Amino acid sequence: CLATCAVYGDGHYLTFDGQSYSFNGDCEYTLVQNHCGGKDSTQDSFRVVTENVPCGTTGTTCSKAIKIFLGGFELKLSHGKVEVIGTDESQEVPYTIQQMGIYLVVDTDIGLVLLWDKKTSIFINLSPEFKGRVCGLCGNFDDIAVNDFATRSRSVVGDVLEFGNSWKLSPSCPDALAPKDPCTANPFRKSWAQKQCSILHGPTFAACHAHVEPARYYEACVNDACACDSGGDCECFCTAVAAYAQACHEVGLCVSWRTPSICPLFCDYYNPEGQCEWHYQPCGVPCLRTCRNPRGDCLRDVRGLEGCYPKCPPEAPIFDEDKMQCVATCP
Amino acid sequence: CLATCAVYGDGHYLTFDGQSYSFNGDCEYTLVQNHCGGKDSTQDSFRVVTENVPCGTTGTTCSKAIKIFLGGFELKLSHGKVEVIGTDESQEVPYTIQQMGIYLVVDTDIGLVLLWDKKTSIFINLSPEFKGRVCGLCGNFDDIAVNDFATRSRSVVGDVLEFGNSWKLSPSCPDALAPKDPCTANPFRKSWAQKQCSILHGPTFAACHAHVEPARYYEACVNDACACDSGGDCECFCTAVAAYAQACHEVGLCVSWRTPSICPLFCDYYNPEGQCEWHYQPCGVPCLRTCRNPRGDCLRDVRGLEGCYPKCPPEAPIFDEDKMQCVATCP
Ligand SMILES: [Ca+2]
Ligand SMILES: [Ca+2]
Repeated sequence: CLATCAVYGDGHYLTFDGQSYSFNGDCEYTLVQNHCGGKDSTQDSFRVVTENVPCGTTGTTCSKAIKIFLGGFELKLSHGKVEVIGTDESQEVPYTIQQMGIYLVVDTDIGLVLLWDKKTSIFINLSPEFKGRVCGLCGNFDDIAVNDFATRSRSVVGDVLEFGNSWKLSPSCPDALAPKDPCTANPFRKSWAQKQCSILHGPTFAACHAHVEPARYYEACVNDACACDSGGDCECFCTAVAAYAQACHEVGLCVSWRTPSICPLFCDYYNPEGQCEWHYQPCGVPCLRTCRNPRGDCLRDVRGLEGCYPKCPPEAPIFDEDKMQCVATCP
Repeated sequence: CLATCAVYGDGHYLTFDGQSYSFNGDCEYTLVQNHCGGKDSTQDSFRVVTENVPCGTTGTTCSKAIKIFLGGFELKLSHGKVEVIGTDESQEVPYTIQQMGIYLVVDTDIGLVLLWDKKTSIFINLSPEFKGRVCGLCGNFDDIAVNDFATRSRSVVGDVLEFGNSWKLSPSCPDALAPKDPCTANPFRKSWAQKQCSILHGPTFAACHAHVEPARYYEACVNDACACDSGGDCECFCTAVAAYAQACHEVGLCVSWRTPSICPLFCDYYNPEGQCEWHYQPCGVPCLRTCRNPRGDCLRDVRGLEGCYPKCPPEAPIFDEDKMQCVATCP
């Protein structure tokens, strides 16, 4: 299969091999890099970087915008939209923008796909052909967890703070420091945080409990809820729960955890007047007939997307994907 | 028409005549009382009381449960459910429980109807025949705003704190004090609070701006968002916005303010598998054919309810109102 590097919440990271760590810093860092040391192995260089800003009062940092550089093309992901800056007249545009469920998906011919929740999280999937050829925060794709702490010089350092700060992009940006305990800083929020995050240990995720241990995700939920004290704590809780749900869906199990009282969705909003063709799919539709993807072609490469999806009627089965309405014929 | 006494948020009150004031207290208080001084004017006594608990750290108090006493019948409204305690074998049950939209509606033959949002708010509508015969926090229904501060002894006192504390139900409960400024107490939340509550001054409520001045509601939204720092600030903001929306709907204007990113609803959750018969009605359906209310009878006495409503198909047009599904025939 394809390994996944996941970044979400307040500095929560998961390497391709499987190593997990927490690191926060008000700077710009590189997640995945190509051709480390300038070794152009007959492949175009691709680089993914992230920008972190201090959110909250404890000192935690959360991702704000993501910049993608590949083949001379620069893309900006901020405020829930895509902005193109670096344009190359020659060659051909290698990225395709597609909105599926609640995630923004970008596909590249080189084999790199990214999933964006448009608020804080980001998921990276890499083709197996790039094994042992990438460097960055996600670590080398050598399937070895212990040696994922290379500090930009092919040297493993046990200090997670030093490893994280070695990949900073701005030389003038300040060095990171050891974070404090958000729950200790804000004791009065601990009860509400525990009550909200107890759903992870509830019967809803009983099936996924055996496959994936939720202790780390539960701790992340508690810490984020404790720290998300600057407004919109519901967003922090929903992002943590959605990250755990996506992790569960990656294995293959499907869980329908969303309720009208817990992180609700408004699929009916997109429904046109007098018609109802939108529903919430927890597993997600495998393949949908669109103008860009006809009925014959499905392209079910990525699985694990959730959100509102249009259920076109037997008449006009193909979805426009541009006007947000079922169309009889795609031009 | 019928005057409305509205209680919502952190001690926000609106008298029947129109007087507005703010008062918070960790005690039990009587909203509307009947037969003041024991004057049984050939009418059964009805009494509505509320219980307030300290929510947050600033010191603000919000309603938790509501108890209704009338004709020897006692009802409890807590945890989003109705519990019956006082049961009278003789006579007949005078209250009917009906769930419409997002509000819980109780109807009485005497002419008293209450709307409950199940979280913090409560709306009281009184028949004009009870003019000048009721006492309590809502004040006498004499259509005079200046003399609404009777301190349980037919004496008007300019001290709002004294007027509020004169109606306490527990003699041993402590006296209330002057509240502080939540935004001053929590300065870092002011920017987010203002950004969220700025929707009131936006173009969405332009039509209602002329009829109703939103300055008081804007201040209430800002104060509640500043004080709602113990978790679930989104609930506080949504309750304030919904209170303003109900106030707008009382005049007659209809506003569709809910968006998937601002206080969303999950009407699709109640939809059975393979069927879609639920939609969000901002104005609210005037009358719906139910088992208790057939097609011939509409009973459009109360207007201004919003939430998810079932749109039954031409087949099985009457709604069950008990099994949450359209039924062909009501037994
Ligand atoms: Ca490694
Ligand atoms: Ca009066």
